[PDB]
Amino acid sequence: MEIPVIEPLFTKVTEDIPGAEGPVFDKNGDFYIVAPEVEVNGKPAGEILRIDLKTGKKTVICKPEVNGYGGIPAGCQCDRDANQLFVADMRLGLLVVQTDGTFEEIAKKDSEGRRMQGCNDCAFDYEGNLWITAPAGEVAPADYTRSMQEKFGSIYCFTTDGQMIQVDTAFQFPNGIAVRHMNDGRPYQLIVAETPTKKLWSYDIKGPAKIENKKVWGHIPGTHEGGADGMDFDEDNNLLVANWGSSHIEVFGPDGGQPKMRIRCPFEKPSNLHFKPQTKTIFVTEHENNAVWKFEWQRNGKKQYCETLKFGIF
Ligand SMILES: [Ca+2]
Ligand SMILES: [Ca+2]
Repeated sequence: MEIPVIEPLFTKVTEDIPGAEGPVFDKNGDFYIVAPEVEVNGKPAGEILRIDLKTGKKTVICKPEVNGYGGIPAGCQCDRDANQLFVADMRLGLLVVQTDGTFEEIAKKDSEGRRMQGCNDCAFDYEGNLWITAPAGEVAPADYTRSMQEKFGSIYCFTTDGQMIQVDTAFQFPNGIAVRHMNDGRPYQLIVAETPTKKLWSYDIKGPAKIENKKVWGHIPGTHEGGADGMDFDEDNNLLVANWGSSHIEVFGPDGGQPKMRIRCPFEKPSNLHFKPQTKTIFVTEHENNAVWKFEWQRNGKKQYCETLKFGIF
């Protein structure tokens, strides 16, 4: 159109990853994907994989389980001060995963003593606070439920001082999440996808675990089943959003509203995305083929927290 559509070349990266999700680079430039929807005997047995970008070969580094309850690991962020992954898990809540495949479960309960909810995606701000979507109901051992039909999905902030703070509730499947920063580095806006309602929500970030000014920020095209899944900013603060079921990734300008551009994908179900540091390359997971691809965007990605320096000067 208007809405203008681009059709970049998609190159295959790897295949056969059930529910392929949470693409992420670590501080060494290794690449990881999660496979939330792997099952064994009809029960969750989701996986965290390292992908060799040269070969497409997959290695399962972690198949998390707590007390026999398998995980549904669905979204990732790399830490800054240690080379470890924070992983949102729909059964287990928030995990911290090492490169050696060992892991720890961070919260059974929130800061107010409520049972933790299962999580789907997360985003670090540059202050090191981790903003997390929680579209599942209570974590294992509670029977699994998810908010695709009913409004019981929540949002958390896991803070630098170790608090797991519930910051909003009553979403119908909160999904992707991203933080906008001022040019100086200050976090100031949180964006949250609400998948089936075809909305992106915004908040003003007033401080760690302090959000206000909830607003319907963006509108996701289409009336397909699905909607916005994963998201990330480019270096100009355009927000790229996988629109699962639509065959497109939407591109929002800084001010939201309607997409300014769409990216046609050669598949119906883009799920999540991530830039390779220092490049224009976006890795995309998708659920039509349960596979991972890459394509070239117009500019580099916005730096993730793990690309910033604790002891930087400028
Ligand atoms: Ca997701
Ligand atoms: Ca991402």
